Amino acid sequence: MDISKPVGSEITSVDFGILTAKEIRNLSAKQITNPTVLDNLGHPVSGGLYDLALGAFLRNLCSTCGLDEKFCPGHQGHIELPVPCYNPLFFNQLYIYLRASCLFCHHFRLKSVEVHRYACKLRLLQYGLIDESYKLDEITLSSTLLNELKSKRSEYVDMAIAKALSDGRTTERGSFTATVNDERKKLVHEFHKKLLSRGKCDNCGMFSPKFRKDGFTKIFETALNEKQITNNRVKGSTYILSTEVKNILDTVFRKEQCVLQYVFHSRPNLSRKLVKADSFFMDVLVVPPTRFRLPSKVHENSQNQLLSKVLTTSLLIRDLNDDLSKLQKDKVSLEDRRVIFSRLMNAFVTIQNDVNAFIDSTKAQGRTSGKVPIPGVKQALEKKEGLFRKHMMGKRVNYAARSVISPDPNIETNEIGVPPVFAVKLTYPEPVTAYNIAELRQAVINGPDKWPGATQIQNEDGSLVSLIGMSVEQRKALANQLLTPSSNVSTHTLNKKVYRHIKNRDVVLMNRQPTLHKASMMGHKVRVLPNEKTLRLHYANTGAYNADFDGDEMNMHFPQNENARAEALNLANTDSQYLTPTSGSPVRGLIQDHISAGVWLTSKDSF
Amino acid sequence: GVHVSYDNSIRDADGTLVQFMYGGDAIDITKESHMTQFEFCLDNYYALLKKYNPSALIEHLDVESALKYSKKTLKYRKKHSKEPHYKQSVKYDPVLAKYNPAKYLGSVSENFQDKLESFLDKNSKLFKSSDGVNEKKFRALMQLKYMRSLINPGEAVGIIASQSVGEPSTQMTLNTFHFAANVTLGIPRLRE
Amino acid sequence: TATTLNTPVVIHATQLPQHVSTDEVLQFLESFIDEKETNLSSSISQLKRIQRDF
Amino acid sequence: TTCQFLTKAVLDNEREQLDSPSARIVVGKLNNVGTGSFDVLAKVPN
Amino acid sequence: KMQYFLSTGNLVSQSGLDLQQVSGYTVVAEKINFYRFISHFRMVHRGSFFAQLKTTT
Amino acid sequence: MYKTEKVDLALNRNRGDPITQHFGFGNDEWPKEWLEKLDEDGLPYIGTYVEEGDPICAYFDDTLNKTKIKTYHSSEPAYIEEVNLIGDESNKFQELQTVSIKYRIRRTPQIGDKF
Amino acid sequence: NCIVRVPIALYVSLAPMYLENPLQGVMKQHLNPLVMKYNNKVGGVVLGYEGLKILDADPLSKEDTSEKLIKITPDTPFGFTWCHVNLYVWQPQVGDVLEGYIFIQSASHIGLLIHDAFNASIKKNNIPVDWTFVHGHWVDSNGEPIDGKLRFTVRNVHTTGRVVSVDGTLI
Amino acid sequence: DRLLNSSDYTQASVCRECGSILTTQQSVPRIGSISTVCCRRCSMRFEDAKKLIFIDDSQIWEDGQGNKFVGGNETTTVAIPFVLKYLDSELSAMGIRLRYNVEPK
Amino acid sequence: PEDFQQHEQIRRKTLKEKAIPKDQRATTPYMTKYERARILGTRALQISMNAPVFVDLEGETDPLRIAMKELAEKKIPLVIRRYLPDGSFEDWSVEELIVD
RNA sequence: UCGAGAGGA
DNA sequence: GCTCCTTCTCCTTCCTCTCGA
DNA sequence: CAGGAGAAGGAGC
Ligand SMILES: [Mg+2]
Ligand SMILES: [Zn+2]
Ligand SMILES: [Zn+2]
Ligand SMILES: [Zn+2]
Repeated sequence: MDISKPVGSEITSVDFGILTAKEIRNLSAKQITNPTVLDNLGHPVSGGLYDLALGAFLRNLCSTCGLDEKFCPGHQGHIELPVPCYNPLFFNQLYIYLRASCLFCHHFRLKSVEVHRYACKLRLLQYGLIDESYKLDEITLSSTLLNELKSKRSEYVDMAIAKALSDGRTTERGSFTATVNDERKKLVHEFHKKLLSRGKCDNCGMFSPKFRKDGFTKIFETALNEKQITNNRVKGSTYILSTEVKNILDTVFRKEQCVLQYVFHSRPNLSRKLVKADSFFMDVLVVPPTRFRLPSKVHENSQNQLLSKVLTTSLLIRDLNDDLSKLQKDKVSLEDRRVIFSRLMNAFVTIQNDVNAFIDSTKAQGRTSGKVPIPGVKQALEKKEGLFRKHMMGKRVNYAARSVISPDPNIETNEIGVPPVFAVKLTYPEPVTAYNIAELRQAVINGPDKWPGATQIQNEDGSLVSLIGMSVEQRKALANQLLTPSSNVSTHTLNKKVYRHIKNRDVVLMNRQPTLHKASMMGHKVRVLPNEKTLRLHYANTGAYNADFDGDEMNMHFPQNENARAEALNLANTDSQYLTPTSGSPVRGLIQDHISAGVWLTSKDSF
Repeated sequence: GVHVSYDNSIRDADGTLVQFMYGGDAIDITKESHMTQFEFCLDNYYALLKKYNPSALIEHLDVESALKYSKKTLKYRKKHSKEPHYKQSVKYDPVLAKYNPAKYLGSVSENFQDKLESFLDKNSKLFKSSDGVNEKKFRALMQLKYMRSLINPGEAVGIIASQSVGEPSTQMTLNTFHFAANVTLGIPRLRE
Repeated sequence: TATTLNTPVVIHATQLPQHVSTDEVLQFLESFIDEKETNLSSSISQLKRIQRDF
Repeated sequence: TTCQFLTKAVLDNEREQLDSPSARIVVGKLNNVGTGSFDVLAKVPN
Repeated sequence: KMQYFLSTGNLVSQSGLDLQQVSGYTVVAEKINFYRFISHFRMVHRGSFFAQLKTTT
Repeated sequence: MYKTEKVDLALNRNRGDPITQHFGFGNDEWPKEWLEKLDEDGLPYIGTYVEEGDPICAYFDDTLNKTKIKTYHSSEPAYIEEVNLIGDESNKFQELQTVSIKYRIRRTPQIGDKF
Repeated sequence: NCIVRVPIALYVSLAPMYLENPLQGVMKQHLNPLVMKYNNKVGGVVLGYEGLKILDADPLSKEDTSEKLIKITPDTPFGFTWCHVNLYVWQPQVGDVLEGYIFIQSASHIGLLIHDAFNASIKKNNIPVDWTFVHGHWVDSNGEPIDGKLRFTVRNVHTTGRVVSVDGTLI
Repeated sequence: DRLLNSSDYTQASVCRECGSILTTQQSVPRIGSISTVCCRRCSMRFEDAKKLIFIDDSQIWEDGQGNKFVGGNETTTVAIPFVLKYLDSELSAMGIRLRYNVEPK
Repeated sequence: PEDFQQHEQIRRKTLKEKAIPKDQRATTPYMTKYERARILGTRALQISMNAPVFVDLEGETDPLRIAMKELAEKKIPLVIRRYLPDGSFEDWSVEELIVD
């Protein structure tokens, strides 16, 4: 955090787009195809995983940006896959759109009129028009009158949405709430449920076979019925690859902007981009930068082991399917196909399954049971050991002291007792202006260990000049130029930040874990109690915190800006937390000795 | 993010509306302690007078607009009482439902107003011959006391409503004084 | 690098630019030196040899 | 569950306008309830 | 290998030894006082699998 | 309280690798202040007040002309109880390589001690 | 003819030391350090500024209601306001024949100073066949000396360095 | 002041034009120049810029290994936690492009 | 310059359609606790960064106490922009409010 | 960097 | 065309230390 | 060692 440098811009909203390989190949900086991560010398070998163009290193520099590792954010690479591979996130949707497609007409199996009306309903569900989304079922009157039906439905939807956009019902970019989302999810679930039943085609009457998967990757193609093959020849069990599936679903999606501009976009699509099957399929694995894959300092990163397995399979296929094609198609004829092409039905398992283990590590291949299977990218996000509930929600912070707590009824109920350990250690950044020159000259003169004092001085240029090694006359000389500013053009509107000690003016936060309710965390004015180590309080607080004194510990958080210390004194101080909002009842009054004192003192026989 | 907005409505983050008034009265649960303690607030009257300062709250506060409406609501209320709620049809709105309770002095919830008028019914002798305290002055004090003790626009009442149910569940001892059939009790009931 | 308080954050254009005549140069760009009596002083010290030749 | 709800969130091209506290803590701008339910502006002379 | 078994506790078996758990057989005999050290030689229990089970009989 | 630190220099050798780092000093220049806590055979004297960062063992490297030194680990100012020197269970083809220092830390009754 | 005027809508940050004179605050904070500099959004060199009309975040305010509300950042005390202002930009695009200043004629280069603003350095191969240096002055295809001023074309605008490098050939 | 301004306050920089935090590196200047921030996705190759009226030398910048690029100028500095950048680089391996719509446009 | 000026007028029109004049404001003139805290904090940061102090403080180094002293005569030039849920914002100055 | 154990509230 | 009896396919308090890979 | 819950497909209705 800083105050001398204000944050100029402002993040407003977050969109969830998809990288495809056309974006990634223009995007990335280095292709990674080499398992030679480090040589026998130990140096980074280019083309490999710890390449110098994917960021800096310890003694090295970056080949892409050319800066030191303090200033290099790292750049991301792309593994050119041999085969278009399934993205293991998007797999069941691909399984739905493949199992509910017609191989011949390259539309869906279901009839086109129902597809057009689900398109119109899910277009009405983008401007929130649920007033019109059920009026459309009341439009019902062959070969050509159905075209008039679809044209009249389309112009009905057009006039409805144009009327709603003419007045102030809906703004330019739609409206999307919980009611809209509930109706949309229910309709899309009913749509994909109806698509899985109509096996016989409603556009040609032909037959596409049933699919059934084993685990994740294997797709057994079930043999047809006798009458279905008969009906196929009247109108006129097998593993299947991903390139055939890519071609089938691409040919489906190129004919189907209509309904899939509306299933896959719950907003008014401004730029009107298309729906490819390339969103489902992967062509480049984007390898993260250097500073997110560094080893422990020594064990290397286990992400690099799975990237090395993927590149081992990638170099096996660069061996085989490049060095077999240069061979003749006549000499490689009969007995060179029951072994070599029994290996491409075994080397595509290991390019798909290793990307699966790289991302969705549950779907994998078995083994004799060992220590620990390696986590993926999904496994580094999901739980308390993940990322959201471990590094975005629950963080470990600076400027937060901790000790044991102690009784002290000689300090007020809004006061905290600070031992001089923490009175020396924790600092606060006050600026320098002539209303606060006396205490800051005296604080720099007193130095890092004579409380009230100061440990650091931040210049107008942002340099943290520390006062630790400096002598007595190398602190008394600095307070004679804090007052005079510089002739700098950029920083004639700033002042030096003296990082003074915590003193009797400040206020901390206090926090006892676990916090079952919001009265277990308050704000306390500061008293520094000399020559101790424990933090200590009055007894009014010790019913709110559920605190006995058999060794309890509390996290004194010391806020660093003027905003929070202006909010810890008004909105969360102890004087505004008397009544808990559970029942409006008090929880803060005196305890054990004071009650039997008040019984004896207020009794009639005390003269 | 479920909180209190400037239209005094319990509205979520984007704008999904959960309630129209907080609980029925837009009051704060902390600051509603001695409001229905009328016998207490009759006493200490000058203390609350110098506390509340009504004379500095004249110009920025439309006074009698809700006061004319509220007496008509109450007379139509006592006009039709013995009929049940399905026979008791609705003619016009309650006092808070039409007028903003933090801008119109006298826009008061119905049950608090009923307890106020019943207390001022049954204890006229305490008003008459104790300190000469006027009934109209006491009523026009409690109309300000109901308005100063109102919930703030901005308070995260969703967090508070979560924590005031999650925390007393920790006081539930797992043994059950059940036998006398049976019924699911405690956190096995509150999670269900 | 420079911060968010020396040179402004976002600069766009509102209208396409339009030329000025020779005699309309010194309507303010002469009184700019008549009123301000390196980033400001050498500015006009080099403007003495730019706008005068027109 | 993240990747189920993340799977659903990509397959809608879901714009998110940073409404809830959790999303405004992940992005880190300000939180809506309490103090951040309004803004502050400054009158100046001329 | 027997020193590895006593140094970590992770039982490496080819037949499971007709037990339930895998880890946690050896505990470090601490000597902070004589009571803690004399305690460890009379410390018996059911198992380490039952500590995760939430039904408490 | 009795701590123990088992400092050895056999962490970078395998299969008869020659002794790279010897206990003691070398014949270069070196800051001369290290003698206040260290004997001239690398080891510290018994019973020495050592705060944070002050040396606990010194070794002369043979390679880089460096007398690289072991610094004190924690922050509690301890006293040197023992300096024990373990020989090698091989046929002593190596020199001294294992020093198991003890440390003594005072525990006065202080504010917070759970009686 | 390259003294052009352009209206721009910039977006300045205002310091709390000038919450009482924001006109001179932005004139000293952002506009003065844009004098005699290249800019990536106008492509020119700014000579003068006029017409600082700061917008207001009050949509119902006027030009005489000078209660100019300026928005405060949630963390820092700095303001961020929109402004419309006219600039006197000097910029060539391709080959503008304008007069020049020469301090010393030299042998392998010439070194024109463009009206005491920037440089117009001329390389080796840009010196033609007829022009050769003599041992500093030039005897060109005329054979007689000329005035100290010199007109010259514009080749390319190079803004990577500390100043703008403008090249020009003389054919 | 307890979950952003202490732990991992990272005043990063986003391209305004494409909206991604991960990409926009530093430029590599010549000696006697300055190094600004330029994007990578929106910036395009210098070898493809001569497709066509004449191109001024403004969008042209250079990387470390010498591949001259054209464009990608629109970047500006925001303030995010660093775990946001770690999240973006963890999601890009799954094939997801977060876009960060940033005003002032 | 056509498209940017066009979108500028678009955004200013969509903001002015939300702006509510002083003939209509249906919010209470009591400062809540939150508005008092943020006004004291923001005036503390402004006085901390060389603002002209509108009070003659008598030996004060805490800038928050300088802000709490300037509120006594309402010499705090700030304006609260109260946000209704659809962005329809009202302007209340500090010197038009019931300071509680 | 991960598992096993000990202990405080 | 419609329905039920199995699967898949899911998910959950703060702190300190040591031991060992 | 839970603890039921949601979704899905063919064997009967
Ligand atoms: Mg305790
Ligand atoms: Zn780099
Ligand atoms: Zn068909
Ligand atoms: Zn870009």
